[PDB]
Amino acid sequence: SIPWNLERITPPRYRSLVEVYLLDTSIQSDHREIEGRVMVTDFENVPEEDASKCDSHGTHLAGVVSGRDAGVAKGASMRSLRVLNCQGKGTVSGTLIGLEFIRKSQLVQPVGPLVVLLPLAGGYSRVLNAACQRLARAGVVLVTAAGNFRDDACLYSPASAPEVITVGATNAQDQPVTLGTLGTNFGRCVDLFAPGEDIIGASSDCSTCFVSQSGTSQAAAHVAGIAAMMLSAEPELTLAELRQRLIHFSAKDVINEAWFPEDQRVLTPNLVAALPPSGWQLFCRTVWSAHSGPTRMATAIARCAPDEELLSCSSFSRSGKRRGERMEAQGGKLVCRAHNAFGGEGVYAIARCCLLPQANCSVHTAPPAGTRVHCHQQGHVLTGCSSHWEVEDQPNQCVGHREASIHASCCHAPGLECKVKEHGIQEQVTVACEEGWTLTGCSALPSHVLGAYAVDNTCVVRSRAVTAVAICCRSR
Amino acid sequence: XXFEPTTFAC
Amino acid sequence: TATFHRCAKDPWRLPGTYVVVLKEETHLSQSERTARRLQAQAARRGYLTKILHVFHGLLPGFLVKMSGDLLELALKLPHVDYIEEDSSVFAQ
Ligand SMILES: [Ca+2]
Repeated sequence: SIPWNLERITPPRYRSLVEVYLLDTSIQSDHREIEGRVMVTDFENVPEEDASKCDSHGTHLAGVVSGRDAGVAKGASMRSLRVLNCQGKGTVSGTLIGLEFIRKSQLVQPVGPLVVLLPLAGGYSRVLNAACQRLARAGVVLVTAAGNFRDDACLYSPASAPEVITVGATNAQDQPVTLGTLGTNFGRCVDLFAPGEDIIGASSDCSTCFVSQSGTSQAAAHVAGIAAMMLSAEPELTLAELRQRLIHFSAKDVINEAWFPEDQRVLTPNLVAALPPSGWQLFCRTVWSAHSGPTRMATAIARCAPDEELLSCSSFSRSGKRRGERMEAQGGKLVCRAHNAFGGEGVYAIARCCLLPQANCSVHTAPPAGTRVHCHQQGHVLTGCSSHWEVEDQPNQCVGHREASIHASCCHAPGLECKVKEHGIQEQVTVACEEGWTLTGCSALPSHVLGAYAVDNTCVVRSRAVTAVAICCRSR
Repeated sequence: XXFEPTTFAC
Repeated sequence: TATFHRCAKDPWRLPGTYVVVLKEETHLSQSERTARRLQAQAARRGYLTKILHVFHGLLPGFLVKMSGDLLELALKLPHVDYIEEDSSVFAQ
């Protein structure tokens, strides 16, 4: 009796002050699933066309989010804006106006936390991304479709907007939806996946009908309902706190990554959304750069969100022709920068981004001689090690080869306990933090390392006599 | 009805 | 300093309508003035314009329906950050 998708997101233990806005087609607001809980707004901005069709898409999604019988957040108050016409087409400009409309309604009649579901995509849009970013700065939570083109999400908007939660689609077998040349978008702009194929929900065909639809919007609607419920339970969550918790509570490594193109496999988060089980914990996430160009001086950058701290920095290139990485200040924030090498096709920079208030952090460098630095005090903790070089070919202390410069991430956080865990043996070596601990830094001890990156709480080092080093922390 | 053509571009 | 952008996926482009985005501190009264300024200038060249919407709240700026020939003119207007040609979004 329970739809696979509602079951898939239920955690191992389980049992209206939030509003979810919906920008979509028209809504049959008096369908049984959503009747009385959806308010049609008086906003409409659609391009001209070139009655059951017209409200099918929006009706199904409102259903997935808030439906009495088949919905994720069954007790969810919703508000609809019409921005897609009957063929499901809208404009960037009409969407802007709708998003503007939301902020205005907020200013003139505030309620509680707002979630905005954006079940649509066009190509990368500068202005649409910017609008989303401001709406996020204003304290609003945005959830969007990764897009349906079996392509890189960074090429689509609002999917590419960094401040918005971008959601890809998985099927009943937990695999990325594929269909011919179409299917879920993927890549580094995707934050997580959710059920998005064969999804039961309200059909606009009649007041009591249900239909099965599929799309990254359906995947996105699941995340919006989960977010609605997370915010009902803890309304003071900021976006950044909310995003980290979605990642933390997702199922991990249930996606077979061979479904993605080779070069997107490490970039694409292996996460299928789930409701959290129902005092303070250390949350971290890994942020990947776009691939740099193949020029020598090409570099890649990875950044954290405004309220996150960059706790460690690594790099990777599948040929291994790279010159490592370094943490450098930029606009007041630590940023992680990776270096390409001569003959190298380009490299990735890989950041570990965490929610750690009550903390100041700095980078400590020693130049080549191997080479060492440390965090020179107590209750001030080493969270990450980076290493870069100009050539081509120990508690609280980082060490790297003698021809390399070396960098330590040092944080003031006396509430934190950290331990360094090593393991070595050979294409790949991994070491994981024990349960309750959070991976803050991942590196390789100085054979030939392609690179290293954190995957959830597991440090991965790729090689072609190799040891992986994990820094692990928790609150005490 | 699976991938309704109501979704772009299924 | 003012840049112009149109969608890289050609069939999704919607030429003829443009989102003009002004610098961040720009007050609504200036946004509207600047829209009227552009209208004036375009009229002196026998181009017809229609200001569809003036934005304030998230971004300052306005929505304009006008020939692309005026883009160079529009880009010289005081306060302009960048201009983006409208383009399509689709149900996902
Ligand atoms: Ca994103």
